[PDB]
Amino acid sequence: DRGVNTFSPEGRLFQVEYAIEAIKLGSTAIGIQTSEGVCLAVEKRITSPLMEPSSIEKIVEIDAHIGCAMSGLIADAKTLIDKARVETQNHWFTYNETMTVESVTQAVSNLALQFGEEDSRPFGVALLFGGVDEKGPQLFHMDPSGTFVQCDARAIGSASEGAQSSLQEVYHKSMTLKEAIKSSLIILKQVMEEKLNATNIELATVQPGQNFHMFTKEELEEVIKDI
Amino acid sequence: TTTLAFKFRHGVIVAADSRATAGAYIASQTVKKVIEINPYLLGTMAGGAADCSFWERLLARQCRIYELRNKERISVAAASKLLANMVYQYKGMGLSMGTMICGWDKRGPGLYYVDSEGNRISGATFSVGSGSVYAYGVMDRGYSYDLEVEQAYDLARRAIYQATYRDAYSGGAVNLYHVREDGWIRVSSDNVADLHEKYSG
Amino acid sequence: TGYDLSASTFSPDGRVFQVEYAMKAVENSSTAIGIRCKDGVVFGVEKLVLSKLYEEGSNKRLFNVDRHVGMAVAGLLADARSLADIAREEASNFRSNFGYNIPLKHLADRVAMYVHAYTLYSAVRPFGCSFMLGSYSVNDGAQLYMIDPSGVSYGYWGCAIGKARQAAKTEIEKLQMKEMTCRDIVKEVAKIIYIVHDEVKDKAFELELSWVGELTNGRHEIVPKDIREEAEKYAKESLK
Amino acid sequence: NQYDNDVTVWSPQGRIHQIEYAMEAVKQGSATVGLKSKTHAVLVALKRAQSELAAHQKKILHVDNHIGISIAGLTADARLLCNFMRQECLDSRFVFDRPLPVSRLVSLIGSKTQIPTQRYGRRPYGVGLLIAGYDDMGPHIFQTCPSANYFDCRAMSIGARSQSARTYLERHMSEFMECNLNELVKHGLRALRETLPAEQDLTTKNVSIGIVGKDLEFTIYDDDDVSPFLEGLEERPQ
Amino acid sequence: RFSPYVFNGGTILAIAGEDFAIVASDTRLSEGFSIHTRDSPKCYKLTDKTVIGCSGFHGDCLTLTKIIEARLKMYKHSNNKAMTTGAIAAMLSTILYSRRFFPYYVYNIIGGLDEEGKGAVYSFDPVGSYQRDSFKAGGSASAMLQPLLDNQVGFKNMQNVEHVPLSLDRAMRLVKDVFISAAERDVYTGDALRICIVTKEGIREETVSLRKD
Amino acid sequence: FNGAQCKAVCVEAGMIALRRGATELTHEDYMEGILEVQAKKKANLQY
Amino acid sequence: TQNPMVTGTSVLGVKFEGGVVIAADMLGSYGSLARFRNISRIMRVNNSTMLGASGDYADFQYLKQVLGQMVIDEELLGDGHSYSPRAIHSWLTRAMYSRRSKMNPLWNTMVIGGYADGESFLGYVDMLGVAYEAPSLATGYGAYLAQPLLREVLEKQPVLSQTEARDLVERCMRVLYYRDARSYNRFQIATVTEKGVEIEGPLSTETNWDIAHMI
Repeated sequence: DRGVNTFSPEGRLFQVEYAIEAIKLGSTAIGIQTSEGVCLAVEKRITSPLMEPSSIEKIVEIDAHIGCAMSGLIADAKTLIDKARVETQNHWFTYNETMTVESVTQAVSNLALQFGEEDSRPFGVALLFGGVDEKGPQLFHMDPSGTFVQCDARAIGSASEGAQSSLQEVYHKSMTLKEAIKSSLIILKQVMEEKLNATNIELATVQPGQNFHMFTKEELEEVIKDI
Repeated sequence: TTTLAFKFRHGVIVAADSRATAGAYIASQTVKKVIEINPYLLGTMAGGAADCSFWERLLARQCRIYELRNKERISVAAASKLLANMVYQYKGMGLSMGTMICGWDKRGPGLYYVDSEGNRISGATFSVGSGSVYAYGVMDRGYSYDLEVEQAYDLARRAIYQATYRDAYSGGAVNLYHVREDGWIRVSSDNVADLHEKYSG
Repeated sequence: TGYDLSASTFSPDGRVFQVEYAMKAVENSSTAIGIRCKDGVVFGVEKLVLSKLYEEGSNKRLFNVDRHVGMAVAGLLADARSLADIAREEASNFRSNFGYNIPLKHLADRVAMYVHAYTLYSAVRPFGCSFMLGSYSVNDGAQLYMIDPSGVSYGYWGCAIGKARQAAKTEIEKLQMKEMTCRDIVKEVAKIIYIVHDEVKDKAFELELSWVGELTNGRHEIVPKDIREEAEKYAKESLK
Repeated sequence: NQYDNDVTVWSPQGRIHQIEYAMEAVKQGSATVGLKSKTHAVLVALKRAQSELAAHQKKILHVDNHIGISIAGLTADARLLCNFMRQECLDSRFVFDRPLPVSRLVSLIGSKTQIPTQRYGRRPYGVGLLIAGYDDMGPHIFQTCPSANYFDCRAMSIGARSQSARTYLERHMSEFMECNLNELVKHGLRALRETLPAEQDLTTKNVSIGIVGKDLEFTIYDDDDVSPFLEGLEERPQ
Repeated sequence: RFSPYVFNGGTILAIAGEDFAIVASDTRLSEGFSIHTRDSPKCYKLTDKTVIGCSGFHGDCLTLTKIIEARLKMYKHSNNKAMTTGAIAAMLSTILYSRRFFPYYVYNIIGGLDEEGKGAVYSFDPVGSYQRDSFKAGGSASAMLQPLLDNQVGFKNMQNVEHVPLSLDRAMRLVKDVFISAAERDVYTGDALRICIVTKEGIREETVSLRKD
Repeated sequence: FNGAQCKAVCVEAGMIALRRGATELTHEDYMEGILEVQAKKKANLQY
Repeated sequence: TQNPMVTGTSVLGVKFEGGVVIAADMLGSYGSLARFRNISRIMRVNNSTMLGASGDYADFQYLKQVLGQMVIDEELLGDGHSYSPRAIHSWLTRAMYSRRSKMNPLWNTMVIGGYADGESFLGYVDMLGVAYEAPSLATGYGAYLAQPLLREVLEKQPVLSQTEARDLVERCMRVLYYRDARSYNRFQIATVTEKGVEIEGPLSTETNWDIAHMI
C-alpha cells in the first residue's frame, strides 16, 4: 500500500486511513450547536507544573465571530489556521463582509486533502468549526480527507465513541446554552483522567449578541464548581 | 482638498473637508475622506482617492492579520512603516498619495505622515492638500499642548473653515474626528454654510 | 519472467516485453477490419452492446480525423481518443503550414513517431491501441495504412484487428479486390463481419461501416447504412 | 501480484489493475439514478450521514444554468472536476457567448482524466458523474468512469447495490420515454426504493432530486419540493 | 497613431428612492460625426435587485459587463446566494483597481436595493472609487443634469421649501423631463429612452422615444 | 452467483426456517438467502 | 499592424426577409496605385454565416485561415452543432480586443453576415473592438456616403425583399464608384438565404456623365 498514489484492491484510503487513525491519539474536544449559540470545549492534558497552561493553543480566533479547535498533530493545524486567517481577511478585502463558516471550511478543504509531492503529504488534523453567520449559529466538522459535513454536536479525537454515545443520550434540538455547557463538561470529566479544575479545560462560546470574546476566563471556575 | 491633524494632552484631533473635484468640475460634496482603518486607527485621503483607498484597505488587512497572529494590537509606527514599504515599490511609476496615520499606542499618542514619495516622519502637527498652508497658518496660531477639548474642536473647525473659505478646491461637509485612549470617536458633521452663519458674526 | 517491468530495459534475449504485452492487449478488443477498392477505402467494426444498457450510437470507434481521413480504432478507447486528437492536431499543423491536404504517408509517419516516442522512455507506457487509416485523393488514389502498438506503420490492401485477425483475412484475401467498386464492398464487409462470431461467446453485436472514396468526392463519413440496408437482407442469406 | 502496484505497468494479461481498483472504489459510493424522458431529464441520488445528529452529505450539486452532475466516490476529485467543469463552462460562456453542448464538455472531461491514467505521478479519479444537460437536440444523460470511457445512455444507475435499479430500468425503459415530470421522478424513486434493503424506508431528509428541463433551468430540491414528490406512492409488495 | 481609446458618449441617470432605484439611459451610440445605431441600451439587469449601467468606451463596457456576469455566477455557484448591492460595488472597485495602469475609459453607475429594501446608488469613476449617493448623472450630459437634480432631489438653494420624499411617478415625470431637456442641447443624447425600475417585486422596463435627430 | 454462494443460500434459508422453528422452507427465506451477505461486505462506508 | 500597406475599401450589407446580402469590390490599392485589381474580399463561411472585410488584406488572409480551421474543427467534431453567426461575432470581437490590448492591432474593418434558424444576423467588428448589431452596415467611407440611403429606405420601408435589396446595393456601389477615390468598377455580390450561401460573379456599374457636356 506504501504510497499516496496507489489504491487498494478493495476500498482502502491508506495515505488517508492512517491519518484518520492518527487523529485518534490526540486530545479530545467537544462542540455543541445550540440556536442560542455555539459552545465548545477541549482538554489540554497538562503534563508538567512548568507547562504553562495559557500557552497551549486549542481554541484560536479566526474572525470576530469564528472560532476553532484542533486535533492530533500540532503544526498541520498551525498551517491551516494561518491560511484560514489569511483568506477570511481576503474575503473582507474584496467583499466588505464576513466570510461565512461554510465558505471558510470549503476554503480550507480546497487544500485540506490536496497532498501532492510531484506535479505535500496528507494532513493529520481534525478540526471543529463554530461560528455565527446570517443563518444564526453554525457548528461544522471536517476531517483530513476534506469530507466536510455539518454536525450538531461533534466530538473528536480520543474517546470519541462514548463521547458520541453519552452525547446522543442527553442532546436534542431545543437545548439551552448553560445546560449544554455543563452537559459538555460532564462528558469531559467522564472521559478525562485527571481531576477537573481551573487549569484542565477551556470553553469557547459564541453568541449572536455576544459575537466578541468567544471565551470564558476563570468564571469557568464558577461553572465547574456548580457541578 | 485640505486635511489636518494635531495631537495634544487629550488625544488627537482629525478634521477634513468632503469636496473631491475633477479638474475644474466638482464631482461630489460628501466624499468621506477620513478612511476608518480600524477601531483604533484612522487614515486619511490626501491626493488621489483610489490610491489612498486601496493602500489603506490593504494596510487594514495587514493590521488585522498582525493582531490575529500576535493577539496584541499593532502600534502606529509599524503601520506607517508598512504603508511606506508598500508604497515605495512603485516609485517613479506615477503614484500620488500623501496620507496621514493616527492612532493610540502603548506609548500613548502616535502621529505619522506617509507620502507617495515615502517621507515617513513623526511629528505633532501636519496638514496636507492644496490649501494646506492656510490651515498651517491659523493652526500654528491657535496651537498649544495644554488645550481643552472644545477649544481644540473650535480650533480645528475654524481652521477648516478658513481653508475652505480661501481655497477653491475645498468645501463640502467638515468632518471632525477625535482619537482617544480607548478608541476613536466621531464628533460632528458640520456644513460650511452653517459655520459661515455661526462664525461670520 | 525475470525482467519485464520497465519500457526502457532489454531482455537477456533482446526484446521489450512491455511492447509485447501491449500488443496482445488489443487482441482481446473488438474485431475491426478494413479493405480498399479501386476507388475508395471501406471500414467496418464488429461492435457489441454490453447487455441492454447502451444506446446504439454512443462511443463510436469510427472517428473522423481530417476531411478525408478517419480512424477505425480498436483497443483502449480513451487512448484512441487522445491519439485521434493528436492526429487532428498534426493535420491542423499541416493545413496551417502548407495550404493543402496531408498525404497519408506523412501523417502515418508522424503518428508512428509519436507512438514510438511513447514506447521509448521508462516513465510512460506504450499505447494500447491498434487502428486503421484510410484516405483518397484525385492524384493519389486510395491509400490504406496500419499502425501496430509498437509503431511499425506500413500499407495493406486489407487488414483485420481484433480476435479474428487471421479468421477474417482467411476469407478477406479470396475477394477479387481490384475489379470491384466499393458499393459492392459495403455488403462484402457486411458479410465478412457477419461471418465471425454470430452468437458463440457473446449475445449480440452491431455493425458500423465507414466510407471514403471517389463516390464521396473525397469526403469521409459513415454510410447511411439504413439506406440500402445491405447487411441484414444479405446476412440472413449468408447463413446458408 | 508484484506487478500490481502502479498505473504504468501493463499486466501480463493486459488488464491494468489500478483501473479495476478505481472501478471498485466507485462501486462503494451511494446509490443514484438518472433517467430522461423526451423532454425532461431527472437524476435522483441518495444521501447518508456520519451519525444521527449530523446532516447528510450532499450528492446533487449545481454546475451551470443547464448542466448538473451527480457524483459517487471521492469528494476531493469531485470538487476538482466540479471546479474544472465550471471553469470550462464559463470559459466557453465568455468566449462564444453560448451555452455549451454537453458532448464536447464530456469529451473535455475524458481528455482531462486521460493524463492521470497514463503518466506516472497521479491517481485515476474515483468519480461517479451522472451528467444531465440541454443542447439543441434535447436532454442527454451521460455517465463517466475512472477509465474515462464515458457512456451515453437513456437511463443509468451507479453506486452500491445499483443492479436491482438496473433491472427496474430494463423493465421500464420502454415506458420512460412518454411521460411528463411527476411520474418520471416517481419512477426514479421506484428505482431508489429498490436500491435499499427492505427493512427500512426512504424518508424525506435522505433523498435528493435535480430536474433540468428544455425550458426549465437546472434546480436542486430538498425535502420541501420533495414532500410533493414523496406522496403518490404505495407500499412495497411484501 | 493608433489610439487605444475613443469617446462613444452616452448618458446614464440614477435616482435612489425610498424603496426603488431607477436607472435610465439613452440608446444612441455614435463616433465623431456619424451615428452607428439608435438602439444600444446602457442598462444591464444583473439580479432581481441590481441594475448596472456602463457608458464611455463601448468595448470596455461589454468586456466589463461580461466579467461582472461571470463573477456573479461565481459567487452564486460558490455561496448558494446572490450578492448584495454593496458587494457588487466593492467587487467592481477591486476590478477597476486591478486594471489601474491601463484603465477602462468607462463611467459606471450601479443602482439597486440594499438589504433593508431601500434604494441605493453606488457611483464610480474610471479609476475605482465609489460612494452611496442619492442621484448621479454620468457621461457626456453629466453637467447638463446634475444642477437640476440638485434643485429637485436635494431641494438645494431654495428658501421656505419643505422636504417631501420623492415618490415614484414624480420620479418618472422627472426622468422624462430631464432627458428631453438634455437631449435638446446635447449631441450625444436622443432617439430613445430605456427606463429601468427596480422595485421589491422585480424589474420593470419602459421605452419612451425622443426627437429623431 | 457460484454454487457455494447458492449452497450457502439454501443452508441459510434452512436455518432461517429453523430460527422460527418451521417445518418447511418459504420463498421468503429463500429470498433471504439470496439477499444474504452473499459473501459481500460490509461496508464502512467511510468517506 | 501599425501602418496598413494594402487597404481595401467600403463594404455594404443589409438584411432582408430571410437573408443578408453583402457586396464588396475587388481592388487592392497600395497608396494610390491600384496594384491588385483582381482579389476576393468575401469569405463564404460553411453554410450559414459569411464574412467580408476591409483594411489590410494580409490580416484578412490570416483571419480567413484561422476561421477556416476553426469551422473545419467543429465540422469534424461530428456532433451536429455549428457556429451561430453571433458566436462568430463574439469570438471575433474578443480576438480583436485581445489583439489591440497588446498594442498590436489588426488593421481591419470586418462585416459578418449570417442567416441561421429563421433569424438573420449582420454584425460589425471594428479595429478597436466596437461591435453592435444593425439592419444595415456600411464601412470606411460607406458610412459617410451610402449609409443615409440605407437609413432612408429602412425608415421609408422597414422590411424588404431580396430584389429591392439587390437593386439598392447596385445603386450604392454605383455611387461609391462615382465619388470614392479608392474604388473600382468591378464588384461581386454575395448572398445568404436558407438555400445556402452564394457568391455572384464580378459585376460592374452603369455610369452617367451627361453633366460633362455642361460648362
